Amino acid sequence: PKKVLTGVVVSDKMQKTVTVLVERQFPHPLYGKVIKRSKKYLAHDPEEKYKLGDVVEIIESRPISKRKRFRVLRLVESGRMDLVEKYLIRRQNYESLSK
Amino acid sequence: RNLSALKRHRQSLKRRLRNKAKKSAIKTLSKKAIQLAQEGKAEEALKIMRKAESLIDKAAKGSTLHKNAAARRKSRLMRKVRQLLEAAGAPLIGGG
Amino acid sequence: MIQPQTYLEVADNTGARKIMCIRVLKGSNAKYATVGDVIVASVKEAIPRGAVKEGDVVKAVVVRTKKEIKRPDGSAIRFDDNAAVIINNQLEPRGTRVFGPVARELREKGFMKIVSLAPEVL
Amino acid sequence: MVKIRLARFGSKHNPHYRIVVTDARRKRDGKYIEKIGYYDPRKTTPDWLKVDVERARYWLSVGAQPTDTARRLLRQAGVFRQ
RNA sequence: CCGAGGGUAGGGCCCGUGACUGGGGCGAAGUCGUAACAAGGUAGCUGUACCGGAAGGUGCGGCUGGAU
RNA sequence: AGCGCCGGCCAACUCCGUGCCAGCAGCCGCGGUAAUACGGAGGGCGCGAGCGUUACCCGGAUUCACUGGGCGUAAAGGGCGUGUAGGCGGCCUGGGGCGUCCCAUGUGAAAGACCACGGCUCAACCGUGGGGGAGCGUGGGAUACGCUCAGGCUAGACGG
RNA sequence: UUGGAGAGUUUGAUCCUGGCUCAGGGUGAACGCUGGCGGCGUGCCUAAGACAUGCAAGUCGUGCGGGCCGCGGGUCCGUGGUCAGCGGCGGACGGGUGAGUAACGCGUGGGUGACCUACCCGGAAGAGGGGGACAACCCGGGGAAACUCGGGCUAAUCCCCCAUGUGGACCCGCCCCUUGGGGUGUGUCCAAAGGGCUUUGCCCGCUUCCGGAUGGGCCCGCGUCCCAUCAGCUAGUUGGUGGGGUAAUGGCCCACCAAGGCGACGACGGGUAGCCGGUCUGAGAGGAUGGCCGGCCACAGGGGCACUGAGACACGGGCCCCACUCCUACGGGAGGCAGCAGUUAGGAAUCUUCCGCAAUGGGCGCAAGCCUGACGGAGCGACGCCGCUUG
RNA sequence: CCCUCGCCAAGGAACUCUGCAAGUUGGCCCCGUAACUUCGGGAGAAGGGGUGCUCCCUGGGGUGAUGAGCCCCGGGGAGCC
Ligand SMILES: [Mg+2]
Ligand SMILES: [Mg+2]
Ligand SMILES: [Mg+2]
Ligand SMILES: [Mg+2]
Ligand SMILES: [Mg+2]
Ligand SMILES: [Mg+2]
Ligand SMILES: [Mg+2]
Ligand SMILES: [Mg+2]
Ligand SMILES: [Mg+2]
Ligand SMILES: [Mg+2]
Ligand SMILES: [Mg+2]
Ligand SMILES: [Mg+2]
Ligand SMILES: [Mg+2]
Ligand SMILES: [Mg+2]
Ligand SMILES: [Mg+2]
Ligand SMILES: [Mg+2]
Ligand SMILES: [Mg+2]
Ligand SMILES: [Mg+2]
Ligand SMILES: [Mg+2]
Ligand SMILES: [Mg+2]
Ligand SMILES: [Mg+2]
Ligand SMILES: [Mg+2]
Ligand SMILES: [Mg+2]
Ligand SMILES: [Mg+2]
Ligand SMILES: [Mg+2]
Ligand SMILES: [Mg+2]
Ligand SMILES: [Mg+2]
Ligand SMILES: [Mg+2]
Ligand SMILES: [Mg+2]
Ligand SMILES: [Mg+2]
Ligand SMILES: [Mg+2]
Ligand SMILES: [Mg+2]
Ligand SMILES: [Mg+2]
Ligand SMILES: [Mg+2]
Ligand SMILES: [Mg+2]
Ligand SMILES: [Mg+2]
Ligand SMILES: [Mg+2]
Ligand SMILES: [Mg+2]
Ligand SMILES: [Mg+2]
Ligand SMILES: [Mg+2]
Ligand SMILES: [Mg+2]
Ligand SMILES: [Mg+2]
Ligand SMILES: [Mg+2]
Ligand SMILES: [Mg+2]
Ligand SMILES: [Mg+2]
Ligand SMILES: [Mg+2]
Ligand SMILES: [Mg+2]
Ligand SMILES: [Mg+2]
Ligand SMILES: [Mg+2]
Ligand SMILES: [Mg+2]
Ligand SMILES: [Mg+2]
Ligand SMILES: [Mg+2]
Ligand SMILES: [Mg+2]
Ligand SMILES: [Mg+2]
Ligand SMILES: [Mg+2]
Ligand SMILES: [Mg+2]
Ligand SMILES: [Mg+2]
Ligand SMILES: [Mg+2]
Ligand SMILES: [Mg+2]
Ligand SMILES: [Mg+2]
Ligand SMILES: [Mg+2]
Ligand SMILES: [Mg+2]
Ligand SMILES: [Mg+2]
Ligand SMILES: [Mg+2]
Ligand SMILES: [Mg+2]
Ligand SMILES: [Mg+2]
Ligand SMILES: [Mg+2]
Ligand SMILES: [Mg+2]
Ligand SMILES: [Mg+2]
Ligand SMILES: [Mg+2]
Ligand SMILES: [Mg+2]
Ligand SMILES: [Mg+2]
Ligand SMILES: [Mg+2]
Ligand SMILES: [Mg+2]
Ligand SMILES: [Mg+2]
Ligand SMILES: [Mg+2]
Ligand SMILES: [Mg+2]
Ligand SMILES: [Mg+2]
Ligand SMILES: [Mg+2]
Ligand SMILES: [Mg+2]
Ligand SMILES: [Mg+2]
Ligand SMILES: [Mg+2]
Ligand SMILES: [Mg+2]
Ligand SMILES: [Mg+2]
Ligand SMILES: [Mg+2]
Ligand SMILES: [Mg+2]
Ligand SMILES: [Mg+2]
Ligand SMILES: [Mg+2]
Ligand SMILES: [Mg+2]
Ligand SMILES: [Mg+2]
Ligand SMILES: [Mg+2]
Ligand SMILES: [Mg+2]
Ligand SMILES: [Mg+2]
Ligand SMILES: [Mg+2]
Ligand SMILES: [Mg+2]
Ligand SMILES: [Mg+2]
Ligand SMILES: [Mg+2]
Ligand SMILES: [Mg+2]
Ligand SMILES: [Mg+2]
Ligand SMILES: [Mg+2]
Ligand SMILES: [Mg+2]
Ligand SMILES: [Mg+2]
Ligand SMILES: [Mg+2]
Ligand SMILES: [Mg+2]
Ligand SMILES: [Mg+2]
Ligand SMILES: [Mg+2]
Ligand SMILES: [Mg+2]
Ligand SMILES: [Mg+2]
Ligand SMILES: [Mg+2]
Ligand SMILES: [Mg+2]
Ligand SMILES: [Mg+2]
Ligand SMILES: [Mg+2]
Ligand SMILES: [Mg+2]
Ligand SMILES: [Mg+2]
Ligand SMILES: [Mg+2]
Ligand SMILES: [Mg+2]
Ligand SMILES: [Mg+2]
Ligand SMILES: [Mg+2]
Ligand SMILES: [Mg+2]
Ligand SMILES: [Mg+2]
Repeated sequence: PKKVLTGVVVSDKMQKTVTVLVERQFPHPLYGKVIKRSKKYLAHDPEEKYKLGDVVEIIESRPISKRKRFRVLRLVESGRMDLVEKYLIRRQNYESLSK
Repeated sequence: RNLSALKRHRQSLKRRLRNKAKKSAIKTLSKKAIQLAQEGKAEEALKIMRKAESLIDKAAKGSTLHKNAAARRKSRLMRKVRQLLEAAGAPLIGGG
Repeated sequence: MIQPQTYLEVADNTGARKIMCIRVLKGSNAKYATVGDVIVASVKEAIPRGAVKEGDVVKAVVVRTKKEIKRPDGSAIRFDDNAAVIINNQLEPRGTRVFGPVARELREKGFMKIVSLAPEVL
Repeated sequence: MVKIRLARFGSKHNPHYRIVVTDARRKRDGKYIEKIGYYDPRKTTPDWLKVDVERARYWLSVGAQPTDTARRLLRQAGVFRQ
């Protein structure tokens, strides 16, 4: 099937495109423990209906642009700005990891 | 120091001529009709546009155009002419 | 009309790019070298790992010059640069290719090997 | 065309073919589409020939082309019997 | 138009090498002393600072991983 | 029929020669006039159209430790707080079923490896059959625990 | 539950910590001493340095017209061989190598309503009528060769033109679907080549369409080494609109617009490496590895480029630039073994300039058959394993 | 012959105590710019591109009035010698 993923929109600042962050868990292949890893997908939104904070599903799709190979499947939840915080604060810490 | 690969290069040069010549014409005509369709001039646009389409499919008989190119050139040819005549109408022949 | 201080292009593949004339080998006090004349030169610029390197004092035969050379048949020929081919003491090129045309004058002066290796002779 | 033929296994002075369906453009002993039987030319065992007959008929229907010396080992197992 | 590359000019990283120079390892058949190990003959060690041929010394503060 | 070895590790011991020399050496170490440790010899041990050396890989190495180590004095607690991300988190009830677990099914090529048999006089080599797998897709299920959402609590925490 | 041994060495002695060392298995090996036979393997790991000579891709006269020779016998016809040429089909496979690449390259599972597929098979229908070019050959000029210039003529399964329309293509509307999927209506557009025999019948070809099969392109999830003494990176950059391009999606390319995209879950940078099935070891977990065999990729003296084509941006095809070498008659030309052997350099070190198309396989052909350094075998080497001898 | 001045083949500092003298460079706009640093600078570093005229489209300002005219600061396209 077309791969389907669920995540938070962290950017709406492109026209007709959202950045959807998809998260996942898996055991460490040696140390066993369950670990999280995340990844941003540029998802096609022809309708500019998806907002910052939406939790959405995206479905692998024929390529729309370089880097966009997913369209937005549907709304799941709205107003998860707490997730968007988690991401945004993390990027803001990066200014403090340099020299 | 020899080969019939020579033969095969000898031939490619000749097929190259026939091809290029065919493709040249298609663009000359398509653009001609598109030009007409802009200032349309509807009967004439349509008239030349037919001459194009014929030549395109003629090219798709051989190695010149793969069928889908012919399809594609035709599709874009037609779309342009029609939508151009929308800025004044109306279709004097066919078509369609 | 090459004289001490004149920079010449080197038209071979010895690795030398540019040489500065330091002497014209034509008797005790010749003022100028032309086509077919041998100079002694300093290597002022060379590419890495060639037969010859910057600082080397080499010999070279001038093979084309920016001052036109005149001919007994009333004509003259003129090149866009002054160029020389590096040689050894038996007037043989130390390189194995020569780039650009050379002057036919080279032949009558026994730079036979250079004359043949040359893409053109004018 | 896709072909039905003889991939040599076994070893030196010791042939052992796998009658097999593969693309003609493959190398002899290369990845084949499907195995459908074997053939010991030196005949050194009771069944020096085995052929799934039900299968070979499929590929033929669908356009496979057997080699000469495979056509035979298909005759011998009567894949051709009308 | 783009374009292999060529040419001009200025940058970045890396390797090799260099008069001379800084210590380091080692060797051991030397010179000078004897700083540490005993209260090691001024308890030692310490961060820092100044100083001395050299181990080192002294000052300030700290530690006991100090004998009596 | 050769090659290595015979101080210990490590299986195999005596004579001569030498005298901190000549030399051996993987580690520990042998040699300074009675050396099973050097060189030869007799003898012995080990393998055998081979034996031995050098190089490199894994092993022994739980000596990077997931299985399976550690940090007062052996190497090892940050000079001390505050705190971002992260990692982790009390009792009770439900909803969801992401982790997790089970069943089905597709995939998991061939060769190789593993078990059976068989062909080259054996074997090596080679052939025929068998056994599976992790891991990913699909469908169905479970809901203890971890997760998530929702509603309660007071033993943690904070406040009066 | 088929599976797990340890020893020497820090002290006068002890216990502990801790490093060094050894016994084991392995190899594309190499070196020494020694060396009889056979089988299966197996053999340039270094300079992806440079290469003398042969050979590694051609085939069909059942597409065509010609010369040259001969056989047949009354200038010509026939028939045969040969040699080009025009015309197919192959040459994109098969063989080499591992340079580059840390990437959707590979592995694994998926997506294509975004796609192609020669020859092969199944099924639907069809081959009417005209005209033309260029070689070969004749004739002129130019070279030492490579070689070519121009004038003229002639055939065809070569090229073109109209006709025909099962069908197919394209725009617009409509219905089902749901990314560009399937059907329909109007308009427009597109087919063809014949050869041969036993000759009112076959065979091989030719044409357009549908579906199969097979091989591919593109796309996505997850996996894939060392250095953070590399911490910030990005202007076709990230998205958009329109268009160009392709078989097809896509900043793949362009024009315009917006200000975005990425990064401690390690971007960017440097280094190293083709990846897998596997292999080796290890009780296992792990570690190490990718030679031979199979799968994929990449490359073809170093670069760029497209032509031809179903398919190539083509190892033994083309164009251009570079480096190098050679030939010459000194005017001018040629080449690309990382195909098989072979030479040289380098190195501790790695093979016969063998034989054959008999077998398997591939190409062309109705077929006989021709070619095949793929392959089948033979040669050298104790390189490995296995067997056997010196009783 | 001297002064002040213009040009010069090939060369290009070989002149001389010394490039002395004379060349070169040269405004503006844009790109771009190193060591080192007292973080200001070094900097106009260096180096490079542009520069005329014609036509067409177009942005902002001043004065008007909000418009015309006038004046100011531009942008994009196609051309000509
Ligand atoms: Mg787009
Ligand atoms: Mg041919
Ligand atoms: Mg034109
Ligand atoms: Mg076509
Ligand atoms: Mg084409
Ligand atoms: Mg120098
Ligand atoms: Mg450029
Ligand atoms: Mg450049
Ligand atoms: Mg160039
Ligand atoms: Mg020194
Ligand atoms: Mg020194
Ligand atoms: Mg003291
Ligand atoms: Mg003392
Ligand atoms: Mg004291
Ligand atoms: Mg002190
Ligand atoms: Mg003193
Ligand atoms: Mg003092
Ligand atoms: Mg204190
Ligand atoms: Mg031994
Ligand atoms: Mg032993
Ligand atoms: Mg013993
Ligand atoms: Mg002695
Ligand atoms: Mg003795
Ligand atoms: Mg010993
Ligand atoms: Mg002894
Ligand atoms: Mg052990
Ligand atoms: Mg371990
Ligand atoms: Mg080890
Ligand atoms: Mg542990
Ligand atoms: Mg420990
Ligand atoms: Mg300590
Ligand atoms: Mg503390
Ligand atoms: Mg601190
Ligand atoms: Mg927190
Ligand atoms: Mg949590
Ligand atoms: Mg809990
Ligand atoms: Mg719950
Ligand atoms: Mg679940
Ligand atoms: Mg399974
Ligand atoms: Mg298998
Ligand atoms: Mg048996
Ligand atoms: Mg088997
Ligand atoms: Mg198993
Ligand atoms: Mg529950
Ligand atoms: Mg709650
Ligand atoms: Mg409480
Ligand atoms: Mg000791
Ligand atoms: Mg001690
Ligand atoms: Mg002792
Ligand atoms: Mg120990
Ligand atoms: Mg040997
Ligand atoms: Mg020997
Ligand atoms: Mg190699
Ligand atoms: Mg070299
Ligand atoms: Mg060489
Ligand atoms: Mg041959
Ligand atoms: Mg035919
Ligand atoms: Mg013949
Ligand atoms: Mg022929
Ligand atoms: Mg290949
Ligand atoms: Mg091979
Ligand atoms: Mg490689
Ligand atoms: Mg990299
Ligand atoms: Mg990936
Ligand atoms: Mg993938
Ligand atoms: Mg073809
Ligand atoms: Mg005719
Ligand atoms: Mg027609
Ligand atoms: Mg742009
Ligand atoms: Mg588009
Ligand atoms: Mg293509
Ligand atoms: Mg791009
Ligand atoms: Mg990440
Ligand atoms: Mg890191
Ligand atoms: Mg590199
Ligand atoms: Mg490499
Ligand atoms: Mg172990
Ligand atoms: Mg590897
Ligand atoms: Mg290897
Ligand atoms: Mg391989
Ligand atoms: Mg390349
Ligand atoms: Mg190339
Ligand atoms: Mg090469
Ligand atoms: Mg090339
Ligand atoms: Mg080719
Ligand atoms: Mg090529
Ligand atoms: Mg390629
Ligand atoms: Mg190939
Ligand atoms: Mg080749
Ligand atoms: Mg000549
Ligand atoms: Mg030429
Ligand atoms: Mg050759
Ligand atoms: Mg040598
Ligand atoms: Mg060889
Ligand atoms: Mg061989
Ligand atoms: Mg054959
Ligand atoms: Mg055959
Ligand atoms: Mg055939
Ligand atoms: Mg042969
Ligand atoms: Mg002058
Ligand atoms: Mg001048
Ligand atoms: Mg100068
Ligand atoms: Mg100058
Ligand atoms: Mg001077
Ligand atoms: Mg002077
Ligand atoms: Mg001066
Ligand atoms: Mg001055
Ligand atoms: Mg001036
Ligand atoms: Mg001026
Ligand atoms: Mg001035
Ligand atoms: Mg500087
Ligand atoms: Mg300065
Ligand atoms: Mg500064
Ligand atoms: Mg400037
Ligand atoms: Mg300028
Ligand atoms: Mg201009
Ligand atoms: Mg003016
Ligand atoms: Mg003017
Ligand atoms: Mg005023
Ligand atoms: Mg105004």
